[PDB]
Amino acid sequence: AERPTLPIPDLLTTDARNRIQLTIGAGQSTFGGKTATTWGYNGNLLGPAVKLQRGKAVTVDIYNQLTEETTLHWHGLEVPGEVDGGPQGIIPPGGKRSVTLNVDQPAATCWFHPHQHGKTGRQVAMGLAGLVVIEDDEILKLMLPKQWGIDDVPVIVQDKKFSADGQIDYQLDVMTAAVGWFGDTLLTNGAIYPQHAAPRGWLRLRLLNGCNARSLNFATSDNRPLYVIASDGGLLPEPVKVSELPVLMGERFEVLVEVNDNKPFDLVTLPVSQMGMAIAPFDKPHPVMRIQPIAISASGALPDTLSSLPALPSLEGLTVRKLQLSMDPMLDMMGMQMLMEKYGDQAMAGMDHHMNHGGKFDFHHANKINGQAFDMNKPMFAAAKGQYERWVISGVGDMMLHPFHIHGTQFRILSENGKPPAAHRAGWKDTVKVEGNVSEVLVKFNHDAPKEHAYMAHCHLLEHEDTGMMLGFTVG
Ligand SMILES: [Cu+2]
Ligand SMILES: [Cu+2]
Ligand SMILES: [Cu+2]
Ligand SMILES: [Cu+2]
Repeated sequence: AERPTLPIPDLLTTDARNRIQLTIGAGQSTFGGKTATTWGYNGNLLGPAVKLQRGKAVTVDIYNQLTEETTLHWHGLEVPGEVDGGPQGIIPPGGKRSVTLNVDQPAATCWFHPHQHGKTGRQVAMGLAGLVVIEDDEILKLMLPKQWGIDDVPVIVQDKKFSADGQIDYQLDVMTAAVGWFGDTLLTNGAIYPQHAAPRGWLRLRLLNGCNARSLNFATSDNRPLYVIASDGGLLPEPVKVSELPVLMGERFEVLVEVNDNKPFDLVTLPVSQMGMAIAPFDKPHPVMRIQPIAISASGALPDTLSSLPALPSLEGLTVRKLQLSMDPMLDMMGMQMLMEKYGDQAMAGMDHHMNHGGKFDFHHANKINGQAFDMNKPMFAAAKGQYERWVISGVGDMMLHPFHIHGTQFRILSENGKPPAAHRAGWKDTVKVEGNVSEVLVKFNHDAPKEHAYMAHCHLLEHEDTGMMLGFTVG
């Protein structure tokens, strides 16, 4: 049979009352011909792309039609804590919450997802994620590929696994609390190995790693390069040519790739050096989508310059914050042992060369920052507003992968896991790799966040977050 076409999320803008309506609900999807219960925003799975303009406010009405509580966070958007949608931003089942977003950051591809306390991994795994397209006056002048669903397309890449009855097989247990929830099936905007018909010339892909725990590494099947034009928080100063593009959980990159007549190619993901993630079929390059060239000229450009990136400022005298990530050694050892017993040596491929003892020993609070599993009631510190700070995040002490995300900002990486950042990671980022080593970022918070609606800082390996690897902080 033919490949399904790549689903394209609807690009949503405000009504005359300046409102966007998002309904959160459950329905059915089909994978490999089997029905599964799934959750979506304005539909059964995944979500729309909300279009925002810098300097304009919009109001979002969010209707929770689930039978459990949820929250809605705008990952990558710089907004006050009151509308950030972290764990404190509860929307009761059957209820509605509205937020007004005053967009004040450069053009970028952001996304939105639940942030329910202790349950974010399950709610994302069940289907909830959407996109945010921010535009500003600067990016349209570049004449990039811009026809949504034709030469400008979002690519949300996620793994799942399913039980024999067809349902999503999600569990937060001792194994996944240590190494993450991952599966054997790869979805691309919700579809298994779709094709996308693209015109001849440049194709813009807005890539999102929407996996709970799996890192990805994009490349093309015939080794044509990818031209990175933007990261999490917006355009790079100029395109950066790469042959492969690692993408951590929750990160976005936009790339341009050439489309030539008569030569279809796949976007693929290459095996990564992360525990658990190279089990067949991920032990080999895995297709993500087929690009099918169409003999119609694409009008988009790849300009030599994209934007102006300001210099880093002097670092002397800035507040330095230490964030020590950690995992309880016993539950790290027990979850890694369960991974190895289940899959054997292949669970470490590509890597470098039972009774109840009480609540003190519960894996649900085994992962921590600065010695503390996430306490919704006690922000760990008060950060300055309108001030640059240097945050130092260490994963020394274990070897798991921790893509560390800070709400309320787009930062600059100074050191990524002990090395200067790669050029395409040197611009605006909301995520930094921490793995066995130390990262340092330069952050500034432009908006307030009070104790009652604090900003989160956390590992974006969702099962780590849900079992304590998160802190709250206030601003202002
Ligand atoms: Cu976020
Ligand atoms: Cu996030
Ligand atoms: Cu982590
Ligand atoms: Cu978050």
